[PDB]
Amino acid sequence: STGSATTTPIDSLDDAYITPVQIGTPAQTLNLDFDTGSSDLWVFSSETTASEVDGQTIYTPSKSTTAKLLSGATWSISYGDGSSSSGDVYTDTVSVGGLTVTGQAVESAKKVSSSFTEDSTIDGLLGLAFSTLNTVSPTQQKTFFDNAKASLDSPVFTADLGYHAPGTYNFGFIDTTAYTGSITYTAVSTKQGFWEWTSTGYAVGSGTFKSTSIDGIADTGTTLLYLPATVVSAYWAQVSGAKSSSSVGGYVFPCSATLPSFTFGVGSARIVIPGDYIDFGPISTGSSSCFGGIQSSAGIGINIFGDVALKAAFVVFNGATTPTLGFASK
Ligand code: NA
Repeated sequence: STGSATTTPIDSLDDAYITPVQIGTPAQTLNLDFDTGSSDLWVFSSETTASEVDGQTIYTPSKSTTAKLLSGATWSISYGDGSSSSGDVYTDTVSVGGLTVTGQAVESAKKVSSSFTEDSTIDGLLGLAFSTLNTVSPTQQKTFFDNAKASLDSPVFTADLGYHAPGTYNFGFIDTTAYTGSITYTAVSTKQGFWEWTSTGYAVGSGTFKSTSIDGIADTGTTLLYLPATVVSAYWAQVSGAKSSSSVGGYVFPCSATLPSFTFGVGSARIVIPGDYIDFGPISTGSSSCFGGIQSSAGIGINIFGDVALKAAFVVFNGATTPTLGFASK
């Protein structure tokens, strides 16, 4: 089997991407944030505290003929941005892009933090990191990918995120029309439960490439590119008037600037992030200070290749017995 679903930016900045997911019988379609940095599929639901729901579409298990309470199971998760959610668990039928899993754990939120309530466009998350990170207790649950894997034509999924445009998540196949050149594969460590890999270095604009190992994770659920402070300083030093602002919470730059590209290494291959991708616009409405898309990972404890980096590439998440990541230009 295969599946193929379009993923759409939630706003004009590509802050996140939503993908429609069918849950239950008859189908209830919810728009989920597919997150390669976490391992829970959780949804706004009929159980979510009413004051914490503001425009989201909810899953109502009582209206699904295939829903069953997973008795005694609970979940609770905290993300890198300080947001959180928790609740109880149902099993149900879940389909993505025509690929169906029966018996998927659907984590029903009883509580969500303010950042979720305030984002009316995201109805929940679909985690695509390794199932070792799943938070369901006392019986840990599998991701949608892990449950689909054995049925797929190839044990893979691909992320093809758009810049200010829709893109695609495919399950079970490589679309050889979706990228240019060849795919460069690189080793993955699953020790922390992430799609963790080592970049071979970077370049700023037309500058020389610096060969240096950068360990980090491929995380579709993180907006920005978080890299070591040395690398980030070297980037922003090429933008007149850029500075790190403790008041704003990272590097800002004059909205009048033209940003340089940023290149990262994948083995001997190179992925180029155009400068435009690194512009996250005014820090507050009407400001002439703009927020940068490359930020320091210092204090986060891991480097994160978030959407800014991933949307410059066609990315293969190879879930074979020895997992690997692939990157191609597009
Ligand atoms: Na922000």
